[PDB]
Amino acid sequence: LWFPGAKPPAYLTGEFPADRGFDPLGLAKDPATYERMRSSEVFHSRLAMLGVVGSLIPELQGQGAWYTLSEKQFGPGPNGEVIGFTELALIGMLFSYPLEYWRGNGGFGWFEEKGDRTYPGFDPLQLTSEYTKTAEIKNGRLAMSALLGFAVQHATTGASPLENWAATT
Amino acid sequence: HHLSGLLGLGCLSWAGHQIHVSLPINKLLDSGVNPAELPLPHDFILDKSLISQLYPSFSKGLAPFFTFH
Amino acid sequence: RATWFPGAKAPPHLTGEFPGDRGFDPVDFAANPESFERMRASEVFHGRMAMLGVAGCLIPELLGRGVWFQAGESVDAAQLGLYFMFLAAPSEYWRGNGGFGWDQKEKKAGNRIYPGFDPLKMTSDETKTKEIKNGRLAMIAFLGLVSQANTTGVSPFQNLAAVFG
Ligand SMILES: CC1=C(C#C/C(C)=C/C=C/C(C)=C/C=C/C=C(C)/C=C/C=C(C)/C=C/[C@@]23O[C@]2(C)C[C@@H](O)CC3(C)C)C(C)(C)C[C@H](O)C1
Ligand SMILES: CC1=C(C#C/C(C)=C/C=C/C(C)=C/C=C/C=C(C)/C=C\C=C(C)/C=C/[C@@]23O[C@]2(C)C[C@@H](O)CC3(C)C)C(C)(C)C[C@H](O)C1
Repeated sequence: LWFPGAKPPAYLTGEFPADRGFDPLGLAKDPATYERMRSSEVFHSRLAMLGVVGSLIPELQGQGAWYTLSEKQFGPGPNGEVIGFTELALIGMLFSYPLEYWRGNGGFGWFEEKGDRTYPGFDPLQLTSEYTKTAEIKNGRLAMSALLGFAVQHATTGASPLENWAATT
Repeated sequence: HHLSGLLGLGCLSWAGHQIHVSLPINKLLDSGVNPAELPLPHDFILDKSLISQLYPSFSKGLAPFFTFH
Repeated sequence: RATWFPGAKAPPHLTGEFPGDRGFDPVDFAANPESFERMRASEVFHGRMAMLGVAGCLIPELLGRGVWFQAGESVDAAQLGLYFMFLAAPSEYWRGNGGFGWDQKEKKAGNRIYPGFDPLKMTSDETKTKEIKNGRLAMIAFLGLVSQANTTGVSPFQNLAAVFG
């Protein structure tokens, strides 16, 4: 459980993965809202795990920081197009319309789709298990914490998170 | 379907590619234009001035087609 | 019944039941009645958007703002586009889902074609037909706008002037 001297709140019964008995404000009260919650958790989780690495790795290679993505000119294109963060966001929203709709829909049709929407079918090595179902959520909770860490560390100090880690090592 | 679709539309589509991509690029290349400094094929579609220099009829656009001229 | 071509018979799946039905579905896109629902949704939406598109293109030019294809040279389109996508993305997700809810029974709840805004209460089948017939005419005119733009390179109203002189 999250806390040794804590008890599991009813609905949380250790059935679904990464259930470390934790819901103080009672937000997963109805078992159907816990469905949304679960899908949102694994979505936020996957995005964070992609965010941390996608914020550090360009920083390390020498491009910039988690911040300073604005005022960057993304460019040399095939016709010598140079565009700004706004145009890049617009691109990102245009190419995210159908992917997100299809993940929110369960499939492609105007009617009922049987399509999971939390753990879809993509495992060509058959590594899906309770261990891995747990490990994805756990790493992603960490990574969410880490991204909140990035934000507030840059908020208080004004330094890049590799420099703040070099001010502790 | 096989006559009108596969062969018919297939010929229309390929005439479309020829008119819009193969004819400019070959016309420029046959006048010794060094392929590195050739325009890319969409450039003939986006900028009608490029294709107008080569074939001026494009400046009249699709109006002749619809008035049977 | 009256049809889109003089002596043409209607397809059997088009029985006049729904508004706009003038017996035109040669490639049988709507033999399955679930696909006919989706297509009806799509036709009304494409329909509405083209009304706003055509009115967005003509009416400013009348009230001295400029030509519709020169619009992005007086605004910062990249910005606006991003805001437009930010207003759409919830709003179109709700329209698709049927309402706010991760459950699939949400799609059965509510109407995704005629959601029920009407405050002056004039929804009939003669008015549902009017939406669709204005819509189809706006779709056809939008294709005319783009085409004329490409061919003539000038204003749409200046293309109407050339008709009479
Ligand atoms: C569980 C529970 C509770 C709780 C809780 C908790 C702790 C919730 C926490 C929520 C949290 C922390 C959710 C964050 C997600 C982050 C996301 C989506 C990442 C996206 C971001 C991405 C994809 C990153 C993108 C970039 O890196 C890229 C690619 C390049 C960089 O240049 C720029 C940036 C950085 C933009 C209560 C409330 C305490 C009580 C209740 O009862 C039970
Ligand atoms: C029905 C049927 C068939 C069919 C068919 C046919 C004829 C289909 C035709 C469809 C057609 C012709 C559909 C047009 C839509 C146009 C839209 C959405 C317009 C604008 C949309 C917008 C929002 C405009 C935006 C702007 O303008 C604004 C507001 C201001 C400007 O400054 C900038 C821009 C331009 C961005 C078959 C296939 C033959 C057989 C089958 O069996 C049955």
